[PDB]
Amino acid sequence: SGPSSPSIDQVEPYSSTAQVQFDEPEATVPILKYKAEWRAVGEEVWHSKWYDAKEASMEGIVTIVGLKPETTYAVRLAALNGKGLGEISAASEFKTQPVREPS
Repeated sequence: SGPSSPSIDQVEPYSSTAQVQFDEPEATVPILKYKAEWRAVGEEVWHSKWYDAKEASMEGIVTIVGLKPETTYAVRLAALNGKGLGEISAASEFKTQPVREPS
């Protein structure tokens, strides 16, 4: 039905973006895409975005954009292969930074 769920291992949050690093088992039927979902504290609906697997594979990374500064988000990830979208990962969380002081 799909590949195993990624494991989120490190999130580097900025003010309106977050870099989400994960691990996923090596293809043995390659992973085609990843789908990230995130949701702010106080929200019910998850936002989502798709990411090409080849591009994400160099650093096992997806970048979430359009976030609010000083805001806590839950984030989770799923992988898609030829068989379909796999199980969503356990949620991780991060808090975006305030807008940085101009240099």
